[PDB]
Amino acid sequence: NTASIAQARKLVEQLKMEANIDRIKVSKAAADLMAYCEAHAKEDPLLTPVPASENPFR
Amino acid sequence: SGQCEVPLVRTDNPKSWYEDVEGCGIQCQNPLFTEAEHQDMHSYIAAFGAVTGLCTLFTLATFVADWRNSNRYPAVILFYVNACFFVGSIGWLAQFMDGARREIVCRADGTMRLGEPTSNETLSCVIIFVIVYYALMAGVVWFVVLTYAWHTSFKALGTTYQPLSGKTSYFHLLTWSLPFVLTVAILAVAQVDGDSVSGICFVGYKNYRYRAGFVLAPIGLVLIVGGYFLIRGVMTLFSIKSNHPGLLSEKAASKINETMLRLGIFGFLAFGFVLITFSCHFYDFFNQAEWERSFRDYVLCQANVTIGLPTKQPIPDCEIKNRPSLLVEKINLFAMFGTGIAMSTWVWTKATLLIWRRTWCRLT
Amino acid sequence: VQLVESGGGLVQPGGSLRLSCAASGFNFYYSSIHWVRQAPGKGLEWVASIYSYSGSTSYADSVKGRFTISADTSKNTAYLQMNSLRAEDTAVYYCARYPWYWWMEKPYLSLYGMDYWGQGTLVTVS
Amino acid sequence: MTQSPSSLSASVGDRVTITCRASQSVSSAVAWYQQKPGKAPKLLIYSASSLYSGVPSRFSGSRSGTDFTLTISSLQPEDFATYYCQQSSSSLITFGQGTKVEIK
Amino acid sequence: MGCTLSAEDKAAVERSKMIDRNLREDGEKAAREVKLLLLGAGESGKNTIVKQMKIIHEAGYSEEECKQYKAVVYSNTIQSIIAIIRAMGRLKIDFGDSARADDARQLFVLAGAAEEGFMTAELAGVIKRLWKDSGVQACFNRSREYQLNDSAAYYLNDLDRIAQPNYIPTQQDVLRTRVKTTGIVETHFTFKDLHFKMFDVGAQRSERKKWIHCFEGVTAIIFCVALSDYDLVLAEDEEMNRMHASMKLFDSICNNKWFTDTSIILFLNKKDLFEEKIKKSPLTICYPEYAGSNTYEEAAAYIQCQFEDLNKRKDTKEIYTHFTCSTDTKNVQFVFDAVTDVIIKNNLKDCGLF
Amino acid sequence: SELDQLRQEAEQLKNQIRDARKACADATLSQITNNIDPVGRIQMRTRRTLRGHLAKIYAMHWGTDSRLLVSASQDGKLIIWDSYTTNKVHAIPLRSSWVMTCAYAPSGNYVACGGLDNICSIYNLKTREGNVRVSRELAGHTGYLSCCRFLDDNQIVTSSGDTTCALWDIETGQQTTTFTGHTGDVMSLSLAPDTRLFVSGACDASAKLWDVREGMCRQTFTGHESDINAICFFPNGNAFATGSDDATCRLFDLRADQELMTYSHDNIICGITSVSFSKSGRLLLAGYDDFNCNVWDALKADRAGVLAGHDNRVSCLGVTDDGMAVATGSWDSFLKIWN
Ligand SMILES: C[C@H](CC[C@@H]1OC1(C)C)[C@H]1CC[C@H]2[C@@H]3CC=C4C[C@@H](O)CC[C@]4(C)[C@H]3CC[C@]12C
Repeated sequence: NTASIAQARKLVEQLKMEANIDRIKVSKAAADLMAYCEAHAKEDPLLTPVPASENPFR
Repeated sequence: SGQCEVPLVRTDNPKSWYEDVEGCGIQCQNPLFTEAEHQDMHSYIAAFGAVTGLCTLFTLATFVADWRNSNRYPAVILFYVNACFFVGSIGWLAQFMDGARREIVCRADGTMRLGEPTSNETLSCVIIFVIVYYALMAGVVWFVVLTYAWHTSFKALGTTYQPLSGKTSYFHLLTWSLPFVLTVAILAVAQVDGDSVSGICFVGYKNYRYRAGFVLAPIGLVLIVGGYFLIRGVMTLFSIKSNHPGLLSEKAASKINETMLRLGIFGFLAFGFVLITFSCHFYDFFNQAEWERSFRDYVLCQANVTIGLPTKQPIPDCEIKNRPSLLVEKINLFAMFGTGIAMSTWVWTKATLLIWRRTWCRLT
Repeated sequence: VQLVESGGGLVQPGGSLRLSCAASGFNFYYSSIHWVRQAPGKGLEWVASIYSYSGSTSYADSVKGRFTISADTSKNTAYLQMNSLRAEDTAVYYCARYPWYWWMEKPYLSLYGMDYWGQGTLVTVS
Repeated sequence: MTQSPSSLSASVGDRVTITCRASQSVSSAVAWYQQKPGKAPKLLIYSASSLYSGVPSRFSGSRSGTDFTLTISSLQPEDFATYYCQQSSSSLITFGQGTKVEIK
Repeated sequence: MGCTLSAEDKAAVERSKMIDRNLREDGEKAAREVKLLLLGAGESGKNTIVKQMKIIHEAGYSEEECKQYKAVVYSNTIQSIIAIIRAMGRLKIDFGDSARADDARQLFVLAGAAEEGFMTAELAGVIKRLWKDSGVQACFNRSREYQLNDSAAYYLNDLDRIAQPNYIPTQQDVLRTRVKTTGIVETHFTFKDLHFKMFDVGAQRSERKKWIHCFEGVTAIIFCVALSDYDLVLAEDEEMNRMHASMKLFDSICNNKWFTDTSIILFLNKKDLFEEKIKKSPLTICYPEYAGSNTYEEAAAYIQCQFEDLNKRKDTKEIYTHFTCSTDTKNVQFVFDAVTDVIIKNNLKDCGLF
Repeated sequence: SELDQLRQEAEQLKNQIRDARKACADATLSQITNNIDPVGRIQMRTRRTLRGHLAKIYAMHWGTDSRLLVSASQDGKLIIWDSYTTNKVHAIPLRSSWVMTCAYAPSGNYVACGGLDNICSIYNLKTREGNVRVSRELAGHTGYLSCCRFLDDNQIVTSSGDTTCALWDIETGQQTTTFTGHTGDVMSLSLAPDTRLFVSGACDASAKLWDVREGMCRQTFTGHESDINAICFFPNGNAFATGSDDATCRLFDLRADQELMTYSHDNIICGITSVSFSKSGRLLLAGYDDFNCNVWDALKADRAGVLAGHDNRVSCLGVTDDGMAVATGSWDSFLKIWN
């Protein structure tokens, strides 16, 4: 069908647009994720118990 | 010194004697039978306690497995009646323990517990009394509020509307407050003694007066109001025979008829089971005066068995006029065990067999 | 993307001068150009607002009728001429962008405010 | 077609509130601006709700009936300027009187 | 207890207890109402049965609903005009008039569309220029390629009746507005002193998957079948049988784990046309295995039981049947009897005597 | 047969993206995070209890002040609570009674509701009339709406039943931009903390990352076997969490364009409902059909916690804006909060 090849043209255009993207190694991003994890590991009440002065939930 | 008769017991305390002649004291046993009778009645209590314990566990075992889908309107009251009877029945399995025929009912000297702290008697008798008294009164009030729930739910058979929701905790507080006032009302007397032939402590040897009304009559009252609610209930749920909504549900008509006959037979057995207990005290009412008369003649005989005893007659005893009715106590005992039985009949369904087989066959 | 202006100074009161404001980096026809003055020690008072769409512009609440605005379709530049001077014309002038119709340049969301500004010129009297 | 601001000040490490009440029942075309003394006027919020892309997100604009409010939560000490409101419903453009900030 | 808490709390906890009293009182409509689901494949059958079970209402012209559909007819007009200006904007070359101040003046009310109440003389005064401009109709005939409300051209010719202040529209304009395409056509009535709600589906998606679990605690589900559908062509596959797909989806309902306690009500709503068509088109098309007879009055019961025996491993699902009806008073009386049967069954279940 | 030629080129472009995916793969996160330090045993207790409902609970949402909480009924009610004082501050009815999602404003003035009937409704609280008015309406979708979020006080993003998403502005009542490209029905979505990117998850085993202002399908994420029912976003704006019908929640990264790690506890066959992060980025909070919630470590790849305080199936869960507490709503007609 002509509508089927029309939407097929849409999809092949989509894959042509998402063909050329720059990609970075997963080791690098993983290291950045671990850096972002350790950068906020000292201010979150879900990891350490919090006294009644700072914890408002008794 | 002095001289002590066979029925009399030696005691170094004048606070609890038979006050005709000083020296001796009285026992805790009923001396008008032998110990064979004790064995017989103890065995009967054990047997009926065991079967009622079994049937109450047979009821509760269904409720614990479906508790997370059956914590609801009024069938949990059907869970409660046996739940406030089971705790009573095991109390009546106080027999055949180490020394529970005497050591819970017999003082340091021999005379039964007079119910008082001042005489340095441990409060070991009152505990069984209060738990079985709570059990029986709770059972009766849960029974009548079940009848309340049924007549109010069956008046409410406008088939989609008005489940009487916001009055349940009212009833729970009523049924938890009523035995409280009843236990303190019986503890107002507090001169509670013990029975040996049954092995359950109670007032009533010298005092039927403070034991007639406030112990029995409220069961009569709930009989009358329960009966009233049952007849008004069955007259109201008769109206679906001449069903003014429409002609339908003959499949449901068969079931409502079966349950109607169920309520009918239950009301019939509920009717007799309290008037038989009244009949026991009807038999007791005229006979108690003659029995205490013959007891006074019997304590005269305690002298007069050996008075008129030469060295040529055989082993002597008196000729009493009438003896206690050694069998008819089992009527009212069977009546209470029958009320314990009657609540297990409700779970004797054509429906619990399927859930029972499921709960068994899941783990063989 | 930036703008530029020109035409600051001083003439004896009554005559007009040529004041230029050039916008750069985007379409001219698909926006409107606003002119605003600022007096030393005072607040902000609106002067003019030229629409390239219709051309049916207007002027301020008080200084209207006596000034004249223009903006060219090719060079993308606005010119302003101001006769009828008074004592309160000692001011620092500014021009700004206002996308009235948000859709013709690209089918987009709305925006209500002066988007991009310049550094402004300055004119006094004596 | 006039308005009414509230001239006030602020201090560091605070949250400050700027009010504005228009004369008539104006529509939802309200802009907010910041002005460093002798410099260019920079925009904060267009259309009374959405901040401009690039400005830090410690500012917000609230609308309530005919009242408009700039809310600055936990400012940084590089914010010493003069703020201004702006009505842009009709083709007749106006401003507010505006207010400045100065510490003790 | 405390004092300084109580000052602000005489607003706070007072509000909470008051709103709790306003929230608990919904049991008057929560429990008194019994929910019915509707499903099937005969769409005109569905419409006819739902319009017959509905008590015949006329409530489109009441003076209590007046301002409501006034706000509706205002919102639709402003929505339609901003939609068509969006369409004119999405025309890649501008098309207005000689004096282009009309399209610029439209921006005064595009920004001035921030009201809900009475309509202004300004907006009427500018739309009378907009609809006078021939560009809006040049793009409006072309607006079918884009998203467009179908009731556009009616009001924009009749804008003078709209432009009168304090005017009340008629039943015709309301019935022009209040036709919806897809969603839930939730109707409800009260018959034989019992209230009843009625929900539906209009083929929202391809297959049901997620939203069925939303209708969990429903007392009854009514399936309908136009039984003269065996010979009608399923025009989405070479398998002509329209009956079998409805049977399969019915089977997916009856084996659904959310539905193990909810009774079904089965309707046969196209038997009267079947009673004449049986002669020309007998049972020789539907199934080749019915060697019993030819006539209608027993083959109908056979296809009923051949519909009914798909209930997999359940003797707790009370499948109730019916046939067609002309005067549906006895029909709705039957469904009244069925729903009261299942609720009295549920009532005795909760009582614990069955 | 040009359709066959272009689908051949589509197939080889799928080969090219899997080539780039295998090419940019050097080392998985597990062997790099073999030497990390374990946290240990973390218990949570139900701090306060909320019992103001009748029907089941489908959705909730935290505010952006850790003060107010919103929660939807299924009996045509919509209630907000104070967190600390635990008082029923406001509770509104609505004309429909089949709602499936809410969103609270980042300011704290607008609340959005919607559901099965293809229409969305936004209400206003801060008024001089002293009571909530039915403020604004959104209509235009065909299928039922799944989830909605606020990215502003004027612009609202939403997700339809017709395999689409859309950006609307509340003053017009007209959608600004439409997002088509999915094949199966979309079930959930979430946006970036910078309000520039949002990601949509359908029933068709694919996740689409969208740039909010461009209206082009920027990134696609395949790999799954079944429906996606849960989406959460990383607080950095670089990673993105998923979830599916067999607890196979997989971590993605938008920068590197590749799968990170799949999670699977060996005794779980149940489905997912909704997933949430913490402020750290080392915690995944999720719920299953066996009533159980459990914290899963992002780097350690395993923990089986127990906070299953629900009799009925868990429905929705969330983390607070400051990461102080977490909230859980299930079909027990209740609402609980852990800390
Ligand atoms: C019948 C009853 C047990 C079953 C309950 O009635 C129910 C509800 C069926 C028990 C409880 C206390 C006992 C009584 C205790 C004291 C006495 C006094 C004595 O002189 C003579 C014996 C007498 C009166 C006993 C007969 C049996 C009684 C009434």
